[PDB]
Amino acid sequence: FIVCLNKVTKSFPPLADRFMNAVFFLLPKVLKTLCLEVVLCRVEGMTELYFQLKSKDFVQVMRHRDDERQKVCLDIIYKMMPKLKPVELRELLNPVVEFVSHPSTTCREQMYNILMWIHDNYRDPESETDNDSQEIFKLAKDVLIQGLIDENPGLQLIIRNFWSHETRLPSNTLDRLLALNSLYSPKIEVHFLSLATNFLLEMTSMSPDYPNYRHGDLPDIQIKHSSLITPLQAVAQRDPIIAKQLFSSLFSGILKEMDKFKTLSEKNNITQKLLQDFNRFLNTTFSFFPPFVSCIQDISCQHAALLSLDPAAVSAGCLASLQQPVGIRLLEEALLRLAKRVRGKARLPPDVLRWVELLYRSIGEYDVLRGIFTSEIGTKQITQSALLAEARSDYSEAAKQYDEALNKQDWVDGEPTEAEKDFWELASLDCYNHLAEWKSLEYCSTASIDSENPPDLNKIWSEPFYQETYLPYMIRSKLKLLLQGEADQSLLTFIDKAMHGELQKAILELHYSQELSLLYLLQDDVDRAKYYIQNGIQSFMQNYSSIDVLLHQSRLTKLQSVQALTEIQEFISFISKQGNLSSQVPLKRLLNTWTNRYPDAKMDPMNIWDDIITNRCFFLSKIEEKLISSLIRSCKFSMKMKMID
Repeated sequence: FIVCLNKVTKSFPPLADRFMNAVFFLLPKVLKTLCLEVVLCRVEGMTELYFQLKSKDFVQVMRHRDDERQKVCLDIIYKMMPKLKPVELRELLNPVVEFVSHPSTTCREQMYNILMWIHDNYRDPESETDNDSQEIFKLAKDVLIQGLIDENPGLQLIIRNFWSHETRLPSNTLDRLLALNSLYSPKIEVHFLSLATNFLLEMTSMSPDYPNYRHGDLPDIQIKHSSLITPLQAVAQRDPIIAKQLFSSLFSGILKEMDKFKTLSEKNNITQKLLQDFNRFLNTTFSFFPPFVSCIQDISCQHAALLSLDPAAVSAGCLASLQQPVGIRLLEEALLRLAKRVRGKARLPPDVLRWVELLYRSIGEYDVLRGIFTSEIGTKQITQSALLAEARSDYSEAAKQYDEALNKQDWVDGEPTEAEKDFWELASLDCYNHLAEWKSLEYCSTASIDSENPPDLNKIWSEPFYQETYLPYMIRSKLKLLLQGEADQSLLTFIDKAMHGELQKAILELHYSQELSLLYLLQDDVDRAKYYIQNGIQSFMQNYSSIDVLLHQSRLTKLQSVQALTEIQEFISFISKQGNLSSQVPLKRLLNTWTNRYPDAKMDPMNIWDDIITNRCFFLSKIEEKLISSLIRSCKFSMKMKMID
């Protein structure tokens, strides 16, 4: 009877109250098809009073339908817009933001335009009547910007774009310049550079966009050819990535007029605000910085007060892949050219910028000490060890006693060393054993928490300030107690925290996966060893995003990565069918592998070449127990003798 009670609605004199019990008890009930009929019926029996019943069973079923036909219910809410309540808006605005990932895009044209109504209507003079209802206004603009681009219809773009235009962006230019930066920051999504271009080129600086063989381009090589080179720009720009050109090529065409006309006082206050918007990039897209083109373009402002601690071009600049000399450029001259006003910090990020590509440590070193420290005895004892290169001897004895003796001397330099050397020595405290592991190292790093062994402050240490840096150091010390017998430490603490931390901590820190592939050789399981290893190669793929002063960057990043990862894929690939096959029938086949492993040469560098010499010896022992013996002994005697001489 109701599916007929809809046809009389195709005309428009039904009473949505004469059958409101009906518009409800059928919603439970094919199930859904029946209900949707009754939804569209309610819309012309709508513009009424009371939402007590409807609101209870609406937001329940809106999300329930991945079905798109019974999703035009979204357009239907639009008549529920005028009849509105502040907090009742909050609970219901929750489905509309969700409607961004479903396939039909029919309701998006309403998902967003209802927010348009709820944006232009809620523009109050910031009366701030409700602290909760103001969460709407911001929560609304988040959909407005997450949806500006990325949808096949370019019209969703123009219609929104033209709406960040009509009464929003000011008809002024420089003012349309202040405002745009307020809009960019919230973006935690790539692109939008194209939006800078389209925004500022169409406008030009006037309501309009342009105000003015051998017979064609010779009479007018001026007025005609300017309006046309103009658009052929911005279009060729959303297609690729390198349009960074214009923005600096706009920031002067920004900076310049702000100089000969308007007072200095305000422009200073305005640009100090810019800092704040840029600091705000380093928190929202903080470590969401693969494009690099977002990062460099901004630090390339090249203005007087561009200095920021820039600790987020430290860590998230590591994702940026960009040796930036910006933090050094101001300290040279612009910032303070006129030990107190010397940058209480901005001198140290130049370290961790010539430190993240460990080459660098030598142009780091000379600038490290005698540069800024003033310990004299600590310098000439640590410096004169980098020259000896025998620091594994000369430095550690000329270093540990500064902390163990509690500054027995006057140590009038041990007091400024406190706010410093406590961190230089922290650099040295692992530097001392370049390698060799030892239980001395595993207690070196771990000694930064409680005196008794503290596993909580370890997992904690990833959370707060610092400490996270020496994270991988403690885990190389696995190697030495990976030689020993007691497989208790680390694994008992860390393979469990990876399960608890998988949702946020483990997989975000499981970038460093070579290690990963190594503990799996304790418990006889290859599959995940391979998985996490293959993610390993294909990440290192990306760190190969650097060819300028390559030879430092590369020699490091290549010469070891592709050297461990092979001597494992080899070991894995070989051991299964090959290992099983070889062990079972031919001893000689096993030898065959050895004369591929003797003429494997080493780069001048130490470390990993030295480092993989553990790999081959666990590859040995892990198969000496899964499986003649004299031959194996000879190989051990041999392989053992090479990596000693």
